[PDB]
Amino acid sequence: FWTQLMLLLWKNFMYRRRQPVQLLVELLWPLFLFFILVAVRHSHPPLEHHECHFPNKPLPSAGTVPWLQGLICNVNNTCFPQLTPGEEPGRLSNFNDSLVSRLLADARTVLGGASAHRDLAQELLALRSLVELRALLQRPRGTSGPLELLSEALCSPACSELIGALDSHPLSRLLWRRLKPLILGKLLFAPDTPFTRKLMAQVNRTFEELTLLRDVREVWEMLGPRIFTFMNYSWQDAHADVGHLVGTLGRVTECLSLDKLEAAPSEAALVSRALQLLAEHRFWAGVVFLGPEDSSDPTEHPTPDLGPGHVRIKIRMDIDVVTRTNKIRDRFWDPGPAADPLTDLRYVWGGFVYLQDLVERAAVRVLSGANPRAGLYLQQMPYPCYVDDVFLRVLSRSLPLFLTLAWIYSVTLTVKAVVREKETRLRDTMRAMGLSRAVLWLGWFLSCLGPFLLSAALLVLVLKLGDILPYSHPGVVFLFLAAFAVATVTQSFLLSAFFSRANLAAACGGLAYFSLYLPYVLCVAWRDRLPAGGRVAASLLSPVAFGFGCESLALLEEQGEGAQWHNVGTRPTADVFSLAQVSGLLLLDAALYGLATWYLEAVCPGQYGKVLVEEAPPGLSPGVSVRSLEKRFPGSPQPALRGLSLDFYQGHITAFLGHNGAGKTTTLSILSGLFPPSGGSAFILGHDVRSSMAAIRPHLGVCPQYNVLFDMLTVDEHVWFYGRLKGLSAAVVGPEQDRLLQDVGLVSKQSVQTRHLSGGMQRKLSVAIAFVGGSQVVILDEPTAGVDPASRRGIWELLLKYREGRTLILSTHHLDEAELLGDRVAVVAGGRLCCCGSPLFLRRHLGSGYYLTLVKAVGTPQLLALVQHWVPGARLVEELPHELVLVLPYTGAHDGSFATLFRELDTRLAELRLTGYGISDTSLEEIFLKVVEECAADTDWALTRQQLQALLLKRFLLARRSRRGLFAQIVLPALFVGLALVFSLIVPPFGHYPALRLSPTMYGAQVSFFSEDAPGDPGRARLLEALLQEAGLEEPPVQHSSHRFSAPEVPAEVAKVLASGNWTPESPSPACQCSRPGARRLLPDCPAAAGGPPPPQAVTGSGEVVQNLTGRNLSDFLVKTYPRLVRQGLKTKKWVNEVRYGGFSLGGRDPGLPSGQELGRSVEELWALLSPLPGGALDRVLKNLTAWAHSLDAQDSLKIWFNNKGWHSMVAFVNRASNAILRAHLPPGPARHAHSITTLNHPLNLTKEQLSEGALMASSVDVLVSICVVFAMSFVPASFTLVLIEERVTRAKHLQLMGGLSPTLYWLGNFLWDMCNYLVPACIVVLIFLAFQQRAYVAPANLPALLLLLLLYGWSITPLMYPASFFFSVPSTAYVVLTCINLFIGINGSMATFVLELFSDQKLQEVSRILKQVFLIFPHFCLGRGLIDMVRNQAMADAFERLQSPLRWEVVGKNLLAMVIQGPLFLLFTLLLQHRSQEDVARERERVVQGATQGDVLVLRNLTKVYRGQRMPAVDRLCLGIPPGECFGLLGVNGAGKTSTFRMVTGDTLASRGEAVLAGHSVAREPSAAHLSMGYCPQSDAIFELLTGREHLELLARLRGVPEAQVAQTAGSGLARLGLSWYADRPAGTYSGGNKRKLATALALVGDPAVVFLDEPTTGMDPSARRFLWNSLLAVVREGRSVMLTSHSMEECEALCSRLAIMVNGRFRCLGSPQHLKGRFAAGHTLTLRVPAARSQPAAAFVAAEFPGAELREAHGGRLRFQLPPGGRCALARVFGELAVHGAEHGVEDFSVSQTMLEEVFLYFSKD
Ligand SMILES: *[C@@H]1O[C@H](CO)[C@@H](O[C@@H]2O[C@H](CO)[C@@H](O[C@@H]3O[C@H](CO)[C@@H](O)[C@H](O[C@@H]4O[C@H](CO)[C@@H](O)[C@H](O)[C@@H]4O)[C@@H]3O)[C@H](O)[C@H]2NC(C)=O)[C@H](O)[C@H]1NC(C)=O
Ligand SMILES: *[C@@H]1O[C@H](CO)[C@@H](O[C@@H]2O[C@H](CO)[C@@H](O[C@@H]3O[C@H](CO)[C@@H](O)[C@H](O)[C@@H]3O)[C@H](O)[C@H]2NC(C)=O)[C@H](O)[C@H]1NC(C)=O
Ligand SMILES: *[C@@H]1O[C@H](CO)[C@@H](O[C@@H]2O[C@H](CO)[C@@H](O[C@@H]3O[C@H](CO)[C@@H](O)[C@H](O)[C@@H]3O)[C@H](O)[C@H]2NC(C)=O)[C@H](O)[C@H]1NC(C)=O
Ligand SMILES: Nc1ncnc2c1ncn2[C@@H]1O[C@H](COP(=O)(O)OP(=O)(O)OP(O)(O)=S)[C@@H](O)[C@H]1O
Ligand SMILES: Nc1ncnc2c1ncn2[C@@H]1O[C@H](COP(=O)(O)OP(=O)(O)OP(O)(O)=S)[C@@H](O)[C@H]1O
Ligand SMILES: *[C@@H]1O[C@H](CO)[C@@H](O)[C@H](O)[C@H]1NC(C)=O
Ligand SMILES: *[C@@H]1O[C@H](CO)[C@@H](O)[C@H](O)[C@H]1NC(C)=O
Ligand SMILES: *[C@@H]1O[C@H](CO)[C@@H](O)[C@H](O)[C@H]1NC(C)=O
Repeated sequence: FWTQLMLLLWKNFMYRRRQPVQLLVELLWPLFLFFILVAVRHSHPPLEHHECHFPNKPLPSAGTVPWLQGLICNVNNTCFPQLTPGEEPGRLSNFNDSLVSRLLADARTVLGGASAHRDLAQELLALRSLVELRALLQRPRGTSGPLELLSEALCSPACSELIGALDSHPLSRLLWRRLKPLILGKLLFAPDTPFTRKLMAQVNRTFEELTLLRDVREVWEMLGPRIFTFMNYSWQDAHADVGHLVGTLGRVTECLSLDKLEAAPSEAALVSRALQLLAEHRFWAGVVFLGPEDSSDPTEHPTPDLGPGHVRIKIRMDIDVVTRTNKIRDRFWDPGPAADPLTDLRYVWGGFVYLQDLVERAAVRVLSGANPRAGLYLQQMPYPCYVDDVFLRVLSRSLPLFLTLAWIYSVTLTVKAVVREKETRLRDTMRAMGLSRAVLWLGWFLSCLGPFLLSAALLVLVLKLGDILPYSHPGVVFLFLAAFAVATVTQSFLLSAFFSRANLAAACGGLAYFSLYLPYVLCVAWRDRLPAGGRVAASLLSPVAFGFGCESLALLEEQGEGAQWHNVGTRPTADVFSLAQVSGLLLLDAALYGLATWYLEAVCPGQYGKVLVEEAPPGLSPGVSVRSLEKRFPGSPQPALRGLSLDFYQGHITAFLGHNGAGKTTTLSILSGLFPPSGGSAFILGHDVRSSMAAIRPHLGVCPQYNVLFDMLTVDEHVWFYGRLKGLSAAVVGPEQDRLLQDVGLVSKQSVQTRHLSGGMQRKLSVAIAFVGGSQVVILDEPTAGVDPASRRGIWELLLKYREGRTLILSTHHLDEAELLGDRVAVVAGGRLCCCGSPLFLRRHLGSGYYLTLVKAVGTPQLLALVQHWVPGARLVEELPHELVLVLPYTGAHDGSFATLFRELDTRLAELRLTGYGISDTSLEEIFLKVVEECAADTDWALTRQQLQALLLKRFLLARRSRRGLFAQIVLPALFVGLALVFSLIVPPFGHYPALRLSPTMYGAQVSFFSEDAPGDPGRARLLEALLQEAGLEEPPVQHSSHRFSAPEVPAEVAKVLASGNWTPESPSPACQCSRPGARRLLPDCPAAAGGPPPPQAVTGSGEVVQNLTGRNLSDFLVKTYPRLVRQGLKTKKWVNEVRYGGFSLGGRDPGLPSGQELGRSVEELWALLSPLPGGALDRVLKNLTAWAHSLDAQDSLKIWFNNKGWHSMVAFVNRASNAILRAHLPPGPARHAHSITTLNHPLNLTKEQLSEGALMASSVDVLVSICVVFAMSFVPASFTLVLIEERVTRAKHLQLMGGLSPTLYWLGNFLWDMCNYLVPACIVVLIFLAFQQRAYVAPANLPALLLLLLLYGWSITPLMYPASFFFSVPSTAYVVLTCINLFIGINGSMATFVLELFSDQKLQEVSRILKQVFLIFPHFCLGRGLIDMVRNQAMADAFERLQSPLRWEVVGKNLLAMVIQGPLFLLFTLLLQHRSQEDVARERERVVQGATQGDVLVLRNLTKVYRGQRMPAVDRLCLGIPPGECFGLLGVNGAGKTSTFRMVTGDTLASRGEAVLAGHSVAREPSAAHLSMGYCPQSDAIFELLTGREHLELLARLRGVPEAQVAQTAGSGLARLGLSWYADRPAGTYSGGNKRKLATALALVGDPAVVFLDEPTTGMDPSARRFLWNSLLAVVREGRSVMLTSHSMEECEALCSRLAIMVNGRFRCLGSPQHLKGRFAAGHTLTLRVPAARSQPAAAFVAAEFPGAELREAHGGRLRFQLPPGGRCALARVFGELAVHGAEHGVEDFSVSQTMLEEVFLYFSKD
């Protein structure tokens, strides 16, 4: 058991040792992909980012100075790792050290002190703020722009000049980019009803209040000169500085739109005016005050409540500035704060929130009827520290793909090797020698699995070294890769168990290896949709399981601890498989694959997809015995093998004799261990083979018919393997090897150590191998099945050298080989034992005896009396004239009695007029036919015009016969797209911008804040209560108090930690969380169970959670608690639903001075004094100053926290806050439900310049239809090339070439035909498009472009694939391959270009236009993308002007021109490819050389052919002279060179040396003239299957030139000459064997060629048809036309052909007429002697002495034949008595004489 496994492993390794290239490829190819992956990883390393806090952004409702401070200071949005002052619950303003704030505070306290007084100089002098202001005023420029000075202070042609000055600094250029649209904008409102007029007046009041500096200016200019004239460092500097500041402020006010507010009557006019302003770049925003009572709201409810009181608003702006409003959350989650002002924070610089706040404030002021106050601020939540790395998701989604791409190659090699050893049956013989399937399959396991576990280790090493998977231990990953390798090996064997062909299985198994990877890709995208349980079901496929384990590997890799011994059995997340449980599924799937193979091998088993007896030897010992053995196949009800009672004896070479199909191979195989005997017994050597099992194998050796040799194994290795397996010991295998080696004499050939280098001789080695075990019994099967006659001598000699002591049973089909070797013969026919006996005993048991024929140049009774005188018995069977056959009596035949007859005949020969007597022995050929037949009975330009017409006719008749094939290949693709048009009538979603109802409820269930700070005010209570009302909570405020505690319990384990620390809520309460430790990386931050430890009170309303976080550290709480909400949804990482989005905090501390009443009192006192103006401008200014002083208090404020990862979070909560304020200021009752505000978002239409880019988004569904059109139209040309491939595979194409047809005209006819075929689908497609009214297609300008595209695409694509006919030798496979190639090129190119154009965010990828201009050199890409450009061009024109043409040569014109250029060159290429190629014997040999005979039709002259690599000519130095009026004959054994001679003479194959002339026409000089008068009929039956034979005949006649009227009669005569009457109307495909041959012969005969060539005309043909062939050829030769014919039927040549030539090794031997040959050498008699002594000297000595001629013919130990001088003058009677005496003189049992037999001519054939 172990030795068999060792031998199998040694063989499997010996295969691989020989090839040093496939091993290198399989070792290096998998590593290249991972080196590429290592390079990619080295390209993009991860980046680490720390914590950062964001500053505060104030809204205009809070104020104007802080709002400007936020506009300029907070542009950069720089992170601050430390806490910012704005986040503290008390502080609401960040800038405390700002110069402006210091100036304001100092001024307020100075006026307060002055009002208290009425010392002032002392208070004012000690002020740093005044000194700083003076220094800032005294600045000699030094700044790029005034914005720099403004920043330093805080933290019209003149206007254009100021902008140009600002252009100097790019950083300030961004500031002006943010400022210019709002400064110079044109606000608009489509409704102009008086209510909207009131609203816009309220809004305009803000800008009117902003326009109050000019009044202070003019009071300055009218009070300046008064003081200047009154009084005339302090004075001179002060006056100049005040004047300069006033002038600068006035210059700033010069660039003011002032009345930016404008109105429009309608929405359409609104859009038009906005577009015009955008063209002028003067547009900022547009507003629409749509009324709910109008109810004209697209895709939204008309109104929530009936009647007025509800305000619905739409703010439309430029698309480039407002965020796209199609989707809510990003499609790929990112590990970042999502806070970059340029890319994601668009509303801050866009201005949407500013205008929303202004409009909401105006609306609440109008509706409520009161004056609310609420300073709104915007604050960004802080974010933990993280690491940005895109590479880990790349591994999560891409690692399985690279592994499968690396391991496809080994699966291909394994499947090809298994199917190779399966197809050639080299494995099937190993079962007979004893080896069982288990050993072979275990050898396959342990041998194929080798390279997999040598590549897995290298991959693991590369993974660890290349930093792709660091911080992990290689053992755990190896224990997974090895499981995958086992699973894929079993899968490869399962695939190998499907097919029975080598190349097909090798190419197809690699397809099913990849096709099972698709479900993983299809299910990873639908991660949430699939249930948990179905994942295990989908994990049955091995790559799916590998991917599902690889996601867990990557997920554990993120957390800093890769696959390691600590966490092998731990699930990283609730619904991801642990790395351990994946291996179990992989091994279970491998076992399932093994069981599937085990079952599948059982579906088709077994199939390799008269009582006259003599039993009496001198020693009776039945070493082998078969008794009543019978076997029945289920397919045939009659048994395959019937009763076989034949016995065997040791030492006798018993031979089976029977025709093919008699059950000989089955009977031989039953005795061996390959099939079960159905019944009876098969006792061998005394113990049955089934029972004896391996005990009988060492004494039995079997060699079957098919050759059993392993190609790569050397000469000696075969004997080594085949001796070791039988159980032979190690020391003597050397000797048995040497014995068989010299017995065949291959010692020197053992040095080269090759097995596939030597050919033909291998059968000798295969026969010898059967004797390696010294077996007592040997069962050979056809030892001479397919070897040449030159080598059968060695097989005969060895099989007779091993004849003594070893029973040998062989099976031969030839009748000759049943007498030379067989000691007994058993006749089998139809699976039954017809006859048995011995060769000598069989011959004697006939009714007739010994034949003596008497020819005539007197009277039978005189001869009868003379014969009766010498021998009494005389049977007279034949008495016809000219021959007198006498039957000598075998019963009582005597050597002397027959002798005396010839003695008297010679003396009386003259007067008897016999002139020769013929003695004939009873031949064994006819008795075999006699008994079997008896046994069977017992059981029972003018030429061109006719030339083009025929080619079209042949193709036309092809379509008529096959209409189902034409319909599917042509009509079905056209109807494929047609049904799609109706099914694709759904609305196309492409990216259009709908209107989104911006509200907080759209996001969904969430957690919200209602923290309160400084609640000591009755007014704040109303707002706090109102905030809860909108959230859906219980209306009464005391409900929370009624609920009392509404919080979860504190965890017990955290209580000890809290007690350990101080846990003051304000100061840092909890402990720090985990972070990046330097050597490790973490994506999130993992805290303890104590982050803001006590669960804050939570109340649930209507799908919402509200949390009371008052007096608690908010920043630390948010930072600590953030990752816990996210980690629930990090499993899929596609659409992450955060839980907290936004929250409110009611600030109560005011930044400015709380007491502004004293400032107002001081202002009023100043107004009363100082002579107030009667006009009242100064009084107006001071009244507004007092109003500002009252507004300085800012009694209540509010702050809003928002999460930036939610795009529309800001606006929704601003809307919620404004609605809450409106509810709060409205008194309680039903009025609260009546009043509400709704806000929306809808971007404007695309501008023309923006249309030029957005048209790309407009393509939409067009891509889907274009792909279907390309797919449908990519079918037909493969069907076009199908028929051409079929014609080229058969020789019928060469028949057409040999005819009058020229290949170029044939190609042209094919081109016209298949264009005529292709034209119909184009029209069908056009009418289908026109029927359903596609706007892009039905346009009068577009239609000609589409028609030209379709017609030209058909016209040029066809010549691409005609050259592919030569490459592919099979029709069906080429069809699929070329269709897939067309689909590949077209779809891939079109999709790649279309995607590249869409996503041209970076202009570097836009340069692909030159790549497309390269792609115009390819013809199939032109059709695909060309249709895409057609639809868009009309789409733009439908909106560019209504709200140029495809015929012009830029959209599809380039494609058309280039592809028409491509058209003819491929036809030229294939046409060039078609023409790419550029003593009797001695007397006749000299005659041709000396002179040429004009009568000779065919004259060969020194013809020679040399195949490459053979080094010996197939035909060498061949020359012949053939007279015209006779019929020739050529003879030779298979392999002599007949077919090569016919091909060079005919012209199919090039001639290496020499030329032939036909009818005075040289082949090289003018082949076409020679082609006219020749008719060729090879062995191959070159006909068109689909057409009927008659159509073939009319077609060839039309090529021949028969007049059209007589064509039918010519066809009738041509068919009637060779039957075919019943098969005339039947297609050539459905013909029997002989019918095709006779049809081909008739086709060669039709047209009456001058010379007709026939290669093997008769091969298994009925005698009647061959007789018709005789008659036809006799008539032809009567007419005077030469017929060259070659066949192996020797009786045919003698009867008809005038001359016969026999050829060996390409050289003639006789070259004479049959009658000359029959007399020159084939005359005389040959004595046949049987000698058991095996001594040549005793037999040769007496024959040579008695007869002068001592030539030896057919010398063998079994039987010896002799040659003696022919035509002996002495009587033949001399030998008979001489034989009688010399049988005693020298050892000879019996003899026979061969004198002028019918077989004498046959014996002549064999020897020469
Ligand atoms: C609400 O919770 C907040 C959580 O951040 C907390 O913020 C802390 O604010 C204080 C300053 O008021 C800072 O405390 C730091 O504590 C660490 C302890 O590890 C000290 O090392 C650190 O000293 C410096 O820290 C720098 C950056 O960490 C470092 O580069 C220097 O070399 C030096 O070591 C500070 O003293 C810190 O900003 C915040 N961290 C904490 C948790 O202390 C708030 O105090 C809390 N609410 C309030 C307003 O009290
Ligand atoms: C949100 O949480 C705050 C936590 O301060 C709640 O305010 C507190 O509510 C309780 C009644 O449930 C009151 O406590 C009172 O404290 C004073 C001493 O300051 C004591 O003399 C009283 O007998 C009473 O215990 C008070 O309203 C307030 N306590 C404070 C200032 O801490 C608030 O009620 C929660 N939200 C809602 C709407 O329930
Ligand atoms: C800006 O783009 C909008 C996109 O909706 C254009 O509105 C659409 O314009 C078409 C005319 O081109 C109109 O279609 C009408 O639709 C109603 C049903 O809503 C139908 O009953 C009418 O018979 C007509 O087909 C309509 O104004 C509107 N169509 C819609 C809402 O689907 C708008 O014209 C563009 N404006 C400019 C000047 O760019
Ligand atoms: N695969 C098969 N193997 C053996 N016998 C078969 C097979 N298929 C059919 N038969 C039966 O075998 C009989 C026909 O003769 P076979 O036994 O096939 O001849 P054979 O032994 O192949 O002939 P030769 O001349 O020895 S190669 C009929 O009973 C068939 O139904
Ligand atoms: N596949 C092959 N086709 C043609 N010739 C071959 C082939 N293989 C070897 N030969 C050479 O051709 C000669 C043997 O075949 P030929 O005698 O030319 O033809 P043939 O065997 O009589 O042809 P048939 O009757 O069609 S099998 C020797 O020179 C061979 O070496
Ligand atoms: C500075 O201190 C606190 C910080 O918020 C602030 O309330 C106060 O008004 C500031 N002082 C001034 C007026 O600059
Ligand atoms: C809006 O304000 C401007 C001043 O900026 C004023 O000229 C104009 O008349 C106002 N329009 C309305 C509708 O009040
Ligand atoms: C502010 O000025 C406006 C004029 O623009 C005046 O109508 C209004 O009464 C003033 N408001 C107060 C209260 O100062």
